[PDB]
Amino acid sequence: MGAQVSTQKTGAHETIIHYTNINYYKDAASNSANRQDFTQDPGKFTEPVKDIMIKTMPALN
Amino acid sequence: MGAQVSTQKTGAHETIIHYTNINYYKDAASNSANRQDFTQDPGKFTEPVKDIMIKTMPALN
Amino acid sequence: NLQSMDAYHIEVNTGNYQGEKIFAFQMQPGLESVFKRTLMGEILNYYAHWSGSIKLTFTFCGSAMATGKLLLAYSPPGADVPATRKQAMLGTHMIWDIGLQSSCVLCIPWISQTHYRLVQQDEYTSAGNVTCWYQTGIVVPPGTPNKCVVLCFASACNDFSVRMLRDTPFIGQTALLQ
Amino acid sequence: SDRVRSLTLGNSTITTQESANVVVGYGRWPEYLRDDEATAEDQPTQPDVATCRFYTLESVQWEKNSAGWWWKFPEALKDMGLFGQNMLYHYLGRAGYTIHVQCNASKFHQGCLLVVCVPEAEMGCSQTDKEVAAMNLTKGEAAHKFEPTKTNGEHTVQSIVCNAGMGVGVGNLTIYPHQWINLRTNNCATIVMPYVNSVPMDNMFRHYNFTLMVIPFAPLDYAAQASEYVPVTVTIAPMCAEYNGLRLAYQQ
Amino acid sequence: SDRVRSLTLGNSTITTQESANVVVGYGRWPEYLRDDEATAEDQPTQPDVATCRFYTLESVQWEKNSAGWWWKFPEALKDMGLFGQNMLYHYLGRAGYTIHVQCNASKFHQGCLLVVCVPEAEMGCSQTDKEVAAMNLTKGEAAHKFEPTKTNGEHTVQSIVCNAGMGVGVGNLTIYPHQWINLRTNNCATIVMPYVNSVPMDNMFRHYNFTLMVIPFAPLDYAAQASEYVPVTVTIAPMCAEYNGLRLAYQQ
Amino acid sequence: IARVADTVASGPSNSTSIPALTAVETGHTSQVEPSDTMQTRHVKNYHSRSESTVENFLSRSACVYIEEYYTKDQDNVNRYMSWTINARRMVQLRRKFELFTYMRFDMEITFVITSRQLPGTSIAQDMPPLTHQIMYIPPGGPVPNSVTDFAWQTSTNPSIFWTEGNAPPRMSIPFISIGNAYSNFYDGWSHFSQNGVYGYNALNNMGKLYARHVNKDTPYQMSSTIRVYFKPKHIRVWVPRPPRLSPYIKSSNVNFNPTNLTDERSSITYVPDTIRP
Amino acid sequence: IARVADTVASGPSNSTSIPALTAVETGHTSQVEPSDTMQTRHVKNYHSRSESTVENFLSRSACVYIEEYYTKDQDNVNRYMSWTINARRMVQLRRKFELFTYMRFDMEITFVITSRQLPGTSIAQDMPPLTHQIMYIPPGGPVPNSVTDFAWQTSTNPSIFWTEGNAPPRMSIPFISIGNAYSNFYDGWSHFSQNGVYGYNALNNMGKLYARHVNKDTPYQMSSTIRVYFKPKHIRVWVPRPPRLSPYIKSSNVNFNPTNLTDERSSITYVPDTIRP
Ligand SMILES: CCCCCCCCCCCC(=O)O
Ligand SMILES: CCCCCCCCCCCC(=O)O
Repeated sequence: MGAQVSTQKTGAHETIIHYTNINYYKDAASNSANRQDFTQDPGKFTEPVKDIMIKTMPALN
Repeated sequence: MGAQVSTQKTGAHETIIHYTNINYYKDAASNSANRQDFTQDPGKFTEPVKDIMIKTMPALN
Repeated sequence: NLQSMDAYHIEVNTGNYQGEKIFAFQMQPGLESVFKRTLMGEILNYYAHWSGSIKLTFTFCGSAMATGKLLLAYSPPGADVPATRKQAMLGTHMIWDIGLQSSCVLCIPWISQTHYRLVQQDEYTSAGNVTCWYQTGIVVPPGTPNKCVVLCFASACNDFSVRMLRDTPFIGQTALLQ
Repeated sequence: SDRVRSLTLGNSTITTQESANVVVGYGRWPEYLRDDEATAEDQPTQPDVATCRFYTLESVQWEKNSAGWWWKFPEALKDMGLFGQNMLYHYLGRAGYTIHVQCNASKFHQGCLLVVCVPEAEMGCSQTDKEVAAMNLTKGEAAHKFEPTKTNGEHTVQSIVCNAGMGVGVGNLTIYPHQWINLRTNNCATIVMPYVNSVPMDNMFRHYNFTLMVIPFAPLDYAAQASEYVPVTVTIAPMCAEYNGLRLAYQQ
Repeated sequence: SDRVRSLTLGNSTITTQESANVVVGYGRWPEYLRDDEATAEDQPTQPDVATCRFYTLESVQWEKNSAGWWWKFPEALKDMGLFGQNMLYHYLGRAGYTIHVQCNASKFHQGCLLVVCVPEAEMGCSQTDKEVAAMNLTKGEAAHKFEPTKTNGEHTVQSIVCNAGMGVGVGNLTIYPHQWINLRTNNCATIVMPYVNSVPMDNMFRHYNFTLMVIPFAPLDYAAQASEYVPVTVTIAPMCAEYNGLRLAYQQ
Repeated sequence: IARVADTVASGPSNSTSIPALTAVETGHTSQVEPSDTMQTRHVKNYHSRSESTVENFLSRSACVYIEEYYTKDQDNVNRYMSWTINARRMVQLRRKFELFTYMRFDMEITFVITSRQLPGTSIAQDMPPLTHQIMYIPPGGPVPNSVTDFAWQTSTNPSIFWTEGNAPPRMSIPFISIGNAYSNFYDGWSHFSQNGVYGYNALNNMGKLYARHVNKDTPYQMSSTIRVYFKPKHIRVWVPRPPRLSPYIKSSNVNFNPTNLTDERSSITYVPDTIRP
Repeated sequence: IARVADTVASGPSNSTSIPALTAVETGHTSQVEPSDTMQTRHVKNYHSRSESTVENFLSRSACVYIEEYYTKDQDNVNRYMSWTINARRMVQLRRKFELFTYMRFDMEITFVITSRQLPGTSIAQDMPPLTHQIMYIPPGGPVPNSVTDFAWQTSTNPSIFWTEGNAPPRMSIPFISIGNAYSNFYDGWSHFSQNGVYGYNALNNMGKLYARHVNKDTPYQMSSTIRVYFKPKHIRVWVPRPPRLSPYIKSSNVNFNPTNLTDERSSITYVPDTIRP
């Protein structure tokens, strides 16, 4: 089938950890949640300044 | 098996979106609806004229 | 006229009628009583969402001797309905000149904020109004009618589309038929 | 068939099934001001579709005794949508304009109008000893009309047609961009006027770039029971509208 | 020196010798609507320099007991030059805006303001059992002010500062595009807001895209003989202004 | 795939091109678009007519019938159901099917059977789960005259046995019509002498459907209500037509009462003022 | 993958580097870390922000509504449910959604329907399993006015038929909003004259949801309680905002009562002594 093997979340016996998935429905809205999308970009809220500010330097000068 | 992978309808997280299907019954009447047949030809009802009419021109002349 | 062919008749007369509004209505393809029952609107009532432009074709049914120019305007939501020709003329309009070509199309462009609109249009998803006026007037020779009929046609464009499947509110019953 | 024509500017469209070609100013077509001809250093504003669209003015009635009418632009469009708003807020302006005069009758009516665009149509006063008042030269979209006889007004314009209120012969106005509306063949008249002036730009309230005159040379006539109401509507659309010198709106 | 900065939009220019960088919305800079995101089929109008310029609103006085102020846009600019004219004549609008709040004092004065831009700043009513009136939400370039105590008005906004009239904590407003005006280091605050909405465009009279709030966290203070008049002026300039749906002006 | 047409960017115009002018007399529907009568901007329209498909439109279970049958043999209550299959007794689905003259498709039939115990003073029971039997009888097959008729042997007729509590019974059926397509409208007669039956009933004959309780008897009177649902799939439709305007009166013909073309209003120029600051 | 930043080993310092000094006036949040203001040791941090994802945060079924409807037609008890869909009547889920201004996502809807028999002196029954029907009616569709209205024919409106005992009914729905994203806050009006409805209700319109018992009638009065659950998936959120501080009063607006910024305490220097040997 259109099987798609992904990686499972670390277990309590770490340091065959993968699962299989197949969509049965025609609408993408039927698929399960995307609990594995780990994107980040705090810059939008933490550093929305026009002029890049270097940590080790004075904010104003 | 006789699996057949198709494309799913766009989801609310666009811009692995495919599903698998296998028929289990011997009669085609048992299969699911054909919700993905997008054919069109309005000409039958909107332009059933014998002489092609060019938009940018006079209907009669 | 709810049960006569006069319901489709849009009279136009000879003589001074400047400042007079020939007709007007809202742009609710599925809610407006004017479109509510047309092939177009009749289908929209099986859906809750709609989008696209509309083609309002007007046909002059007067005599071959009658002449005239009408101003077909369309005003997007936001201001009051055009009370004068000047106000209507400020919006998307089409000056139709009656002649050999009987029909004239007034394509109402899809100028909405959102991509779709509800067939059960509310003030939020307002579409605007359409008002018709006399650009000049209807001049006619002697021995010729002074009142003429102007039919109106409505249909969707190649950019039209419905979206939310629902049941039409134009059919029901109180018990199984027999 | 060159009889039928269609005009599209902005959100406006005009239709015709009985036109007679299209006169294009002095062979030129409206165009924006070039850098090698500009003077105003500030970057101009170009509303485009916002101001460059068809504006219909108050219709006029053509009667068996009508002597003529005249409008002055861009003044006449001071209260027309955004085109008029830019005139108020800006010191300098520049536009093209597409004049489209409509007037239909029937194969049983007769008459002939003369649609002309007269650049710098400086007019004279009724009383040669006095001066004229702006109020008598142009009054918004309201048209001033020519009279078949001499006028007497204090500061009125010498409306006597034969002299077109300019001290010249009406039969020679054909030297300006024009067209006729011979009811037996016509139905309207279109003229595309290019920006004509001795300066790249100019104020639009203080200066009346050109005057549109509609003078009938063939009196409107018809038989009994024939529609007696024959209106003449004027529609004009600015082209390549540019504006400079933005400031507080001018109080009319 | 990054202290000094200059802003130029249209025929307007702002100067500063004591700024603190420039906050750019949510990392985005104002941009015109793309074809793959547009809905309105009609060609939009872009006055550019005509509407995209710095508009200064009525100044406000900062007092030792001032609790704050707030403005709602684009509504607050309904009577500002041509930007307001396009709002009247058009059904749809879209703009960027460059908020620039000015407020100078001296090395002997003290205080700290919080200049913030709150998208969809839906506010509550004084009387939780009733509703609010547009007149109490935004009144042109006239600023509404927050109160250090609870309000009682029938259809008034709960001006009590601590809740910012939104039922939240004022100390958390820092999650919105903002800057502070700490008199001992600042002199002004600039914020470039990009078009933020769940729709490509929207009406500019019916919808208040964002609210500008200036709330002081450090009370204005000073000694005797020290200028007691400390005004706070707000200047804003639209960016990438687009308009659709041209029709008869809306009667306010 | 089923995407909608995009709008080409259009600019000023002044030619002999007359896309706005036409003549409906030809029976031709104008193919004009906004860009033809005004200045438009380019717009990449991603909208899709995927839900306007005749398949997605008609492929949805809709109730077509409903009858009640009792368990005990008291009074003149029917202990079994009988039904001459057709979709003309439920205005909703009937109106959709009638948007087209001819139809061809397979169909998914679902049954929603529910029971109850009729009111009473002393009705303390303990009845086991009720099992039902739905039997389809194609035209000509023997019809049962009782809840114990030999016909319920279902020797060759398709039949379903369902017990309450479980998911509603379902099963698909092909294209039964003896014609090349189902007919929603038949402007003809059953007899060559132009008389007898007129319309639908003149040719359509999908047979009958019977139901009953397989349980012998209940201490106290109980009744069950079966609801039949139709869901056409693998659809094909021909010759579209004006939607039903007048309310449905009979389920055997198209009789109707002169109905209004639409709702009324003040005047042709009436438009409600919704802007009042 | 979604791992956290490690701490670089830092040693003594004595330079013109001022990572600790800054100016909040810029609206810039300091990006300092322990290693910048002290001597730190290297630490391979394996922690992950996998559960802080907007997906994992909002993707959890939360109750959004609850109503009760009876079986028998006695007194003025509603025999069916009606509901103008929205998530503003349950503070819990409503507060989360309101952490962001705009949202976009598909959704999994689950229904928990439970029944009961109202108290009485003589209520001995034997009612078969109760079957329910939940029908979604998008804006404009015909609304039923009784438990026997024709609207329940579900000709094209999505509907579910569930019998007690089985797993709670469920079904997914895409992104309905006519806009490019759901709006939790709308600082505008419904009318251009700046009046009428203000806020959420001014534009949101997800339609209505109706429920009922498909069973004809019960000997003695019984009632059922339906609980609707929402679980957004394939989530997208924009413009974060200050969490709700004041309690929710109305479900149509953001009205509130002046609430305290936080709990109180003795003094700014108050810290409980927890070390008392
Ligand atoms: C086993 C049950 C068989 C039921 C047959 C139903 C056939 C439906 C045909 C509908 C015809 C029409 O709608 O024109
Ligand atoms: C078939 C049932 C349909 C229910 C539609 C629910 C839509 C929920 C939308 C929530 C909008 C919001 O929270 O801002």
